[PDB]
Amino acid sequence: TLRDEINAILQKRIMVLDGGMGTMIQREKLNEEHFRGQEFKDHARPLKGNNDILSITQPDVIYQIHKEYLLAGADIIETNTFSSTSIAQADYGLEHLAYRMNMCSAGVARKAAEEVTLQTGIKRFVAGALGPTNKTLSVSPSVERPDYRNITFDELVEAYQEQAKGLLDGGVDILLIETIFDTANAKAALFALQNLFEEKYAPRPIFISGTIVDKSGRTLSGQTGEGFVISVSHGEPLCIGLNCALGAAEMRPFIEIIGKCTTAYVLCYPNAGLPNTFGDYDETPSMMAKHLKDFAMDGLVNIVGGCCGSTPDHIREIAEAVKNCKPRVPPATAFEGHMLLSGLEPFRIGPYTNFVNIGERCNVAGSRKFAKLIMAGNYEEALCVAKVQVEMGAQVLDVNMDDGMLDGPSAMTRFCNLIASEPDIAKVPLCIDSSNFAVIEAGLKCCQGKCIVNSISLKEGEDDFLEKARKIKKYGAAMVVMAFDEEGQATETDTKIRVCTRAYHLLVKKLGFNPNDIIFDPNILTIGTGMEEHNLYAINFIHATKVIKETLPGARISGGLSNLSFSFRGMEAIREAMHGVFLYHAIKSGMDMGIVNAGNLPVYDDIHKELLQLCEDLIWNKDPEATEKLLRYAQTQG
Ligand SMILES: CN1c2c(O)nc(N)nc2NC[C@@H]1CNc1ccc(C(=O)N[C@@H](CCC(=O)O)C(=O)O)cc1
Repeated sequence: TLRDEINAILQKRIMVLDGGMGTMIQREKLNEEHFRGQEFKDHARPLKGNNDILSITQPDVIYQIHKEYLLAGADIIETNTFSSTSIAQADYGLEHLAYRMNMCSAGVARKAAEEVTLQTGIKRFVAGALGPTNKTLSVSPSVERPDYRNITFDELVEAYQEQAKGLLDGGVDILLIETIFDTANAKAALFALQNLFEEKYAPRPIFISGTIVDKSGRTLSGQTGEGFVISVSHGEPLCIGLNCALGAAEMRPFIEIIGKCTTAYVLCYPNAGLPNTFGDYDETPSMMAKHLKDFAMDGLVNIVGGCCGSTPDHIREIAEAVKNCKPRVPPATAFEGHMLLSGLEPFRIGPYTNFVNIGERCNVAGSRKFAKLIMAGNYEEALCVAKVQVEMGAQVLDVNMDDGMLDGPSAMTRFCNLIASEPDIAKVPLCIDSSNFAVIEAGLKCCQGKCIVNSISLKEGEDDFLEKARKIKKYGAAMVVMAFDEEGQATETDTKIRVCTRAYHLLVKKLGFNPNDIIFDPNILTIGTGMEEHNLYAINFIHATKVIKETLPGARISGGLSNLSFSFRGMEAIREAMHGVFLYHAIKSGMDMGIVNAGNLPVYDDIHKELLQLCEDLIWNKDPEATEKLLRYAQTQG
């Protein structure tokens, strides 16, 4: 296929990509009549500056620019479709034509590519460019309305799907999500591409390239390079990298950092230096070629090119410079065994990582303060609960909005949108927890990074679980699988192990799920309720954690720690004591993380020795009278 053909070329030599199409169009200096052409002569809105309309109004100019770039030495030419969505064309009144413009841009690029391929013998490729659009999902249009968004995930999915329909019907060889200002927009474009590839169309290679705005190393939406790579690698792009907004000397460290984090190829086409006082990126082609050759000799990049300021002279110099350079070899074992989560910053859970705290207090059903703030509509002050959780040591935040008084999806969308507006909250990943899958989808469609979906299970059959898991994989997030099946909630050790194994072998063998993205919850259940059947639950969880960790490769283990101490509510210190003891024994068992009260977990050594012994007796059922003894000990604290 096309992906194999491109991958074969990328292994032997470095590939050169198009260049500054807008810069070439600027030297043409077309006027309003030239932009309109004959067909749009009486169009009610101005079309000057709309470079995408030239594909139907001035095909000759676009074709000549493509031929110039290809004869310069470029191997891949982007289509003139940077603003060819219905949303981007809404400024020009050309919403209905987004399919037509994409089709004609693909055709006019393909004719030039075929002509140059015939004339030179070197096969050329056409990359369908999908622009970032002026609308942002992860950033509010106004400072005073942080939770407000003027565009939704579904609208952008529809627009990008129409654009990609136009591009694929025109016959592009590569799809290129470029100049990503918002990682959520890139995820929406990937979602649309997955819809198209799973409905009718054979897959095409996908090139993803972000944009580091400043020397701070973060995109426009605030995500770092590693976080961006983690977020957008669920679609498995053939190439990843950066473009524009920076010169090579300013882009080199970020390119190295990205190259060391992904097993995909690295594409880098930066601006031709900094703009001068006149506004022209004046870095000469020779200096650009030398900078890209320094990039290539170090093994930093695999695809080179130029963003704004790159004329075909720059492309000729770059192509002749990188002609003899040896390509980058991707690291095949990039963070093997780790679980790769992300918010604004990467969060990797490896085999030698400590216990990961997940903040339980952002739960409507299980936090009195959070529920009190949410039902009043005061999400602004309910964000302070997550702030305190992160300040207190929570590495992941668990979000739950399940209540009959609340509209689930709307509340979860608003809370995720408000979370994204706060930097220190947004750097840690989120845990999407809800019994309704609509709320889970609403949470996944508002997240910038890679989150965890909580509470998926075999409760409603194999087919429903499989469909939900397929949707989660398409969204590309991590997911927790409960030990819950058609017979009910798992309580015995053997039943927990059987349910977890059955869930695991479905996901990996049939759905092809990533084993490092699966988290198993053997259902920590309350003990010491006064009922003798409930006294073995902690032991069952610990043994199930043992067997699951030593029999299911790559699968993590988590659970709700506070569930174990429901019988002793109001007696907080004893609850923290059992939490410490159970955490000690479960981490010795293999519990990788858990939804826990982040700052209220004492270490096993500073627990009071008498209370330590009482909690050990209760949890391990060493004494049939343990629960009443612990209650009496609590009563002695009067
Ligand atoms: C049900 N349990 C759970 C689970 O067992 N397994 C998974 N995967 N996910 C989850 N998510 C929800 C839940 C864990 N979260 C919890 C569990 C318990 C509490 C809790 O004890 N809250 C206190 C009040 C909290 C307060 O106001 O301070 C209470 O009185 O009940 C608070 C949060």
